[PDB]
Amino acid sequence: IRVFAIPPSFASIFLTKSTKLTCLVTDLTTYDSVTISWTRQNGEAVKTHTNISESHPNATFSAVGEASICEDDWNSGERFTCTVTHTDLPSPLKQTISRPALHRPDVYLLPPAREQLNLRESATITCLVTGFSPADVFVQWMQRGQPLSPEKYVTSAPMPEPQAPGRYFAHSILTVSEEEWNTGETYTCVVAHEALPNRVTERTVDKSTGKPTLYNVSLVM
Amino acid sequence: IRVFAIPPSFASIFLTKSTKLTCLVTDLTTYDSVTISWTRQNGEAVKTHTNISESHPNATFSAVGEASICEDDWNSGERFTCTVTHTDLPSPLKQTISRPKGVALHRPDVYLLPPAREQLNLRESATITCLVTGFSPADVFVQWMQRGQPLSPEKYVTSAPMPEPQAPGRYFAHSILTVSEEEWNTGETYTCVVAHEALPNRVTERTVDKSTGKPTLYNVSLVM
Amino acid sequence: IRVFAIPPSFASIFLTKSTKLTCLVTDLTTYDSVTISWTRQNGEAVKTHTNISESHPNATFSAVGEASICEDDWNSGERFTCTVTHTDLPSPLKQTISRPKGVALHRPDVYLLPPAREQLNLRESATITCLVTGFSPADVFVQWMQRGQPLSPEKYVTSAPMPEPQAPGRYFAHSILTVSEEEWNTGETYTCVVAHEALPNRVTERTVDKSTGKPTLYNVSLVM
Ligand SMILES: *[C@@H]1O[C@H](CO)[C@@H](O)[C@H](O)[C@H]1NC(C)=O
Ligand SMILES: *[C@@H]1O[C@H](CO)[C@@H](O)[C@H](O)[C@H]1NC(C)=O
Ligand SMILES: *[C@@H]1O[C@H](CO)[C@@H](O)[C@H](O)[C@H]1NC(C)=O
Ligand SMILES: *[C@@H]1O[C@H](CO)[C@@H](O)[C@H](O)[C@H]1NC(C)=O
Repeated sequence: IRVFAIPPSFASIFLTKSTKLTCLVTDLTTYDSVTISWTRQNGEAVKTHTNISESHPNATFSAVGEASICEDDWNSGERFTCTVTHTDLPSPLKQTISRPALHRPDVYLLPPAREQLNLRESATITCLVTGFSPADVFVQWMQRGQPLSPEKYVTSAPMPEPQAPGRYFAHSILTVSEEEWNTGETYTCVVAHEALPNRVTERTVDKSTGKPTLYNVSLVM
Repeated sequence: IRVFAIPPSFASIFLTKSTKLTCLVTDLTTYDSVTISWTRQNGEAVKTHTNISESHPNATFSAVGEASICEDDWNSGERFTCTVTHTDLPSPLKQTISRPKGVALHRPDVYLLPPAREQLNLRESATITCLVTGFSPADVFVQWMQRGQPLSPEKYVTSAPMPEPQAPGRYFAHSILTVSEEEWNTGETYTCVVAHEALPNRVTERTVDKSTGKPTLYNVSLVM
Repeated sequence: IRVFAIPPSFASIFLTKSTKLTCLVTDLTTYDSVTISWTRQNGEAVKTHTNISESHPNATFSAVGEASICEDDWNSGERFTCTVTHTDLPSPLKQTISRPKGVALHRPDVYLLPPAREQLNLRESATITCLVTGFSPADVFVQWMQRGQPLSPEKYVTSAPMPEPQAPGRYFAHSILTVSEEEWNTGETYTCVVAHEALPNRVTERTVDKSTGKPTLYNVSLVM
């Protein structure tokens, strides 16, 4: 009879610019005619839930409920609760959810290794973000102000640092070719975190990053 | 009554050079006299186990059976299954664990990325990551050794292996190492070793230094 | 009657990833239908001993045999005996051979030695020597690789370990690499590896290129 809900993380809010609600009910016998209605703490109705789900094949029933609530009370601490009406229990079970240090992340960009440029077949550029709380952040890539497709980069799950008790680190690699890296392709990444007052921190790099921008010495035969 | 299965990963059989297969059982009554016996495909004698775990505060009992086999036994293809016979199980549960064959092997690509100059400006911390990519299958072991002698295991965290966006059968891993700013431009090797079951020697190592990025041909200095 | 045995050397265990000991019996005559097999301390059965060798034409008898022995079992200290049952000697001859424990080990130190300038001017052949010293015991496996690919066994030969006169309990071994000078101008990997028991990962990769021991030359000291 355990009911688990997935609160909308900051990564899913900044991406589509439209936060929603969704609660799931498991460990229940499969049945029919189950209505899921969301109820706020005050006691007013919400948007009409549509797009019902089905039952899991493993002799279990799953129910879903959608809503459309703007950012007016989520940041304050409003307790969202969905109501599930099942025939097995006489009294519907209600489960409430809420919003659980704010360290500013520091984005560091690392140039590709010299051993990889000799292959002249691929290039890896990372977007390192360390010291951020909480986890589940969103980092994307933009090229000359135009974001790239999500299929070209994968964001790893944040993990706690070994020495830092309350700071997390994230990684975001980008698989590109070596030929393009020599003709620009800055590949500026932006991290979306709620701890930053501006919530945006982006840095740009190019081929001439290690140069102190004072001298340019090469070798000519 | 549930029973789990944790096959011996490649990273767990390298730091100790001794394989150990254990099966986990959960949702059991808090009672003593627990007998967990292992067997082979045909049925042979195994080694006894001890150090029985305690019970959970929510009235849940758990146990683990320790076993020991050879190194080539796991790669031979022989399946193993632990037998748990308690005093309240109508039917003894069983789960088969083996090594799933039929996976392509690729040599991992190790590139020890040096820390950026912007991080060193603060002069308060330094992060050294070791990029590991192009390895298959998963469960790769990454270790840090400072001048031969290794460091504490609680000084580096290895990210979970995930498939590459552009490669359907390749994985990438990360492992950062936080050090002091004054400990970067000193030396101490700082070699990243990666253990994977794809190389002929199964062990590779890549090391850099403060002069790795320099062309080591000319020393141009600016004096104000 | 003299019965010999070849213990599995460390250079062969790491190469084939399988310990295969061979029992050789000499000082005999020409017969047929021999019966020789190995046994453990407990007295169990072993693998087959097929693939016999032909008798030498000099009226000398020779016998070979392979067996599958786990690496952990050999390192534990189990003694193996080669049972010899022949018509010439009806008495069962016992030949116990194992690994003598109780010897201190030292971490080998690899020092790459680039070729001298007296050879590059000839433009005939390039020789790369990988001197390894400070290791014990003997039977160390040293090979060469070319970007994750081992070279041919007929190209590089590892010299037999010899005792160091200054070191009371250490040994040194050499491994030359005779290659063409045309392919040595650029250099791809030119890495040297050593397989020793005292090493943590048992493999130490040391690479060398054209510009390895050459320091900076154009030390510019401009000031404005
Ligand atoms: C130095 O200048 C040349 C031509 O002015 C240019 O091609 C080269 O890229 C410069 N060096 C660097 C490191 O950008
Ligand atoms: C010197 O300047 C010329 C043109 O201004 C440029 O092509 C050349 O690369 C420069 N020298 C170096 C070492 O970059
Ligand atoms: C290179 O130049 C820097 C300039 O300060 C100096 O400190 C360093 O010792 C020089 N290195 C060599 C090998 O000459
Ligand atoms: C290289 O030049 C720098 C410039 O100050 C000097 O300090 C250093 O001693 C020089 N090194 C050598 C080996 O000449």
